[PDB]
Amino acid sequence: KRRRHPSG
Amino acid sequence: PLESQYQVGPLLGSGGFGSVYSGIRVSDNLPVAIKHVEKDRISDWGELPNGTRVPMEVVLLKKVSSGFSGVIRLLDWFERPDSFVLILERPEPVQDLFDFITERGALQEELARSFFWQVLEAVRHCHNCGVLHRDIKDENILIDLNRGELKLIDFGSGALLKDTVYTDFDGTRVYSPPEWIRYHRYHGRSAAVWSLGILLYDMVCGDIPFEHDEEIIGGQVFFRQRVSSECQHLIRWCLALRPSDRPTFEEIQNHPWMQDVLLPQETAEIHLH
Ligand SMILES: Nc1nc2ccc(Br)cc2o1
Repeated sequence: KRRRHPSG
Repeated sequence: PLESQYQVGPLLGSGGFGSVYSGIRVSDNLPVAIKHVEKDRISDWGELPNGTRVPMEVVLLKKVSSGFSGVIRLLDWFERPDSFVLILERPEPVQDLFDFITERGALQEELARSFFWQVLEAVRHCHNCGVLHRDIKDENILIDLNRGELKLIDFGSGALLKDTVYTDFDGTRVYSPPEWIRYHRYHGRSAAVWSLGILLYDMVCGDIPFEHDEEIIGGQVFFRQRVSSECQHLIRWCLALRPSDRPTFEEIQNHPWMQDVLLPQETAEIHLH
């Protein structure tokens, strides 16, 4: 699945 | 007086960068974005010419906001007791590149070429201004849909650009280079080029290539979509495991896949209207 990835 | 100079609209988004509201400058009905950052949640601090201690994000934005370019410009900022407030440009209509790719799937290479070119010019502008973004990814790129122009956002993990090694990193791990994964060290330009390889794969394949550390360091790029040989070569070059094997920005823009880019207005008319 395609997803966002948080920074940090 | 910030409450009596901008009309505050709906929340646009929130996350590691802060909370961002749609807004309108009362002075001239200019559309703006209003970003709030909690002081207690700020990692790296900087200092303005006035000596005032401001978040690094403000320092970096001031350095790149001189003139027109593919960076969302800081128009104004304010200090509050427990927070800083940033007044940013807001294109309208707008969509970020992450959502654009989610809805469209893999982009036609002519469109990916135009977008990628514009990102390269924007990153070159940052570096020329002494600024390293350190979090280039589709989520941090806005598309001005009517103008066909891309705009970099979220400098909150960035740094002043230097030629010595970086040993700190606050950006997105799946865009970070293998030398960061393995050694917690990188140089700014070659790490930027790695993240640009991840971004270009993302555009022409419809999602990023690597999700886990072992894939990042493994050095194999599998193409899940039909992608031209010239585009595959550029991607694999940007994703070279050894940093000194990666292309410079000049070598990227001279690459055969990058020739005959569309103008932004042509891009909007052909692909976005
Ligand atoms: N994080 C973040 N910075 C922004 C600037 C303008 C607009 Br519109 C949205 C934004 O989201």
